[PDB]
Amino acid sequence: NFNGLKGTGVLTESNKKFLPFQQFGRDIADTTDAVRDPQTLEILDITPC
Amino acid sequence: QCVNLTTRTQLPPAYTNSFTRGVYYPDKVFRSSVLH
Ligand SMILES: *[C@@H]1O[C@H](CO)[C@@H](O[C@@H]2O[C@H](CO)[C@@H](O)[C@H](O)[C@H]2NC(C)=O)[C@H](O)[C@H]1NC(C)=O
Ligand SMILES: *[C@@H]1O[C@H](CO)[C@@H](O)[C@H](O)[C@H]1NC(C)=O
Repeated sequence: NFNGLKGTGVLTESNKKFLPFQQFGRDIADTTDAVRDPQTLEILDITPC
Repeated sequence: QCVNLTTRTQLPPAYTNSFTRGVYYPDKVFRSSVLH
């Protein structure tokens, strides 16, 4: 869960450069597939297990 | 202290062709190598 965004997956460190105003990233299917961590400001990939 | 100026010059303003500017990020979300 990040900021209320519940889901099951494998987290990984990412090279997707979210700009300062962004918090989540999404795929062509309109689902969140990356999210910056609200405590330490890095971007995490989300992949289904 | 708020004194207006008589020196106003009236002339109809020019038009200019704004080519492809004024796009902005439409929502607070990341997307990449995609058409949306
Ligand atoms: C400054 O000038 C403007 C006009 O450019 C004045 O506005 C006018 O005010 C009178 C009443 O005093 C109105 O009858 C007019 O219709 C107003 N004209 C416009 C174009 O707004 C304004 O009162 C002036 N103020 C000072 C402090 O000189
Ligand atoms: C959490 O808060 C404490 C004190 O307010 C601070 O020292 C700490 O760095 C914070 N955590 C992070 C990840 O910054």
